[PDB]
Amino acid sequence: GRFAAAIAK
Amino acid sequence: GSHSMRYFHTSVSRPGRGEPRFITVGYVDDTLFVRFDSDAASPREEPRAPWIEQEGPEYWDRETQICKAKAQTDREDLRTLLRYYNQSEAGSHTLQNMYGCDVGPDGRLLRGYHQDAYDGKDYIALNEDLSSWTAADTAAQITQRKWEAARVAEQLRAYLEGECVEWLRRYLENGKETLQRADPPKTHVTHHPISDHEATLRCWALGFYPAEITLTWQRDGEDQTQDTELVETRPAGDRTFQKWAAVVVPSGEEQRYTCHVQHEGLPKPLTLRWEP
Amino acid sequence: MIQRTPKIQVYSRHPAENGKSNFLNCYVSGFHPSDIEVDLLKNGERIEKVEHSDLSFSKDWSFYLLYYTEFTPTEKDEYACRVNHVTLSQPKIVKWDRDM
Repeated sequence: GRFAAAIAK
Repeated sequence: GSHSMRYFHTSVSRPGRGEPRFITVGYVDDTLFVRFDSDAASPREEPRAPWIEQEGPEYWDRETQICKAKAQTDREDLRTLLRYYNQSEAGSHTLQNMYGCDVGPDGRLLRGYHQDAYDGKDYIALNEDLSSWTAADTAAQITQRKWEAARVAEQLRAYLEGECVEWLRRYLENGKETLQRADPPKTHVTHHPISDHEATLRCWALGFYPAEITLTWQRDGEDQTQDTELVETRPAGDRTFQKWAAVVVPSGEEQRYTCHVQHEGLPKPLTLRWEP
Repeated sequence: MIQRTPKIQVYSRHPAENGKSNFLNCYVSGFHPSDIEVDLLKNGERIEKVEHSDLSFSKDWSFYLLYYTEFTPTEKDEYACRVNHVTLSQPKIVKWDRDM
């Protein structure tokens, strides 16, 4: 199962 | 034995040819189990191993949502990096990301990962402490500042030490038939004449899993690293891997040479010689 | 931009045995950028409907792919893999040798 938090560069 | 779960992601821009293509795959050790491709007919995360098919519809819906969000994030980040690096909008660029966890036979966390590359060069990486960052340059430092401000590492550490390890444990059990089986290499040595003066002795290892393996030649019991041709480990297409190592030996000196093979499927390291 | 040329291996899934069905593979690795063109050839001509794996990469960020097609090796038929890449001034052709 994947990491779900979106983190913008 | 020890195990790992890893997710891989690649976005590639293509100016003038629509939006960036996004592809991501998930692995347990060397076994591929899920994939998602934005150019596919109806993009959805798809199963690629028998043991993951039992997951229910909510699993596939949620995974798919995540994948789609990563594609969009990459598209925005690709624009951002064009600014950070003072680059034109005419070229193709690449963003890559890998994250995952490694566990020991007992199932506890040994090491976690999360790192990014821009155009094939290191960009930014979470350190082994899972709390601090290594930035490769002043551009990546701008991302670092934003990530330190948003407590991103805290978020990753939680995931890596919790969910990542628990999913790995679950998958190992559901796929125990294959994921917990090591296939030893089938080995033998071939002799190929080069001239009346020399021939190549090639030591083969076939049908093994997982991929990790050590193959070496010795002459009179001395390692021949410098004079050995060693090809990259390669996939056979049926889950297993292949590899060979070769040395050039003078006519009649074949018996001075011995091939050594180490693999997790072998209780004892192997020693082989050419048999006329 | 910094670029890396692909390594190329052409080989069979099982030991070659004349008249027996098998799988011909072309593994390309260690390359960047990821765009690349691969063909498998039978007697100089392109085999249709070849399949390929999903794009993925190594610890050093370099890309790798597997192209493959079912085949029945004989004594006379010559097989090969043909590769083009931004780093190659022209297509590189590697012949299948059942001893490698």
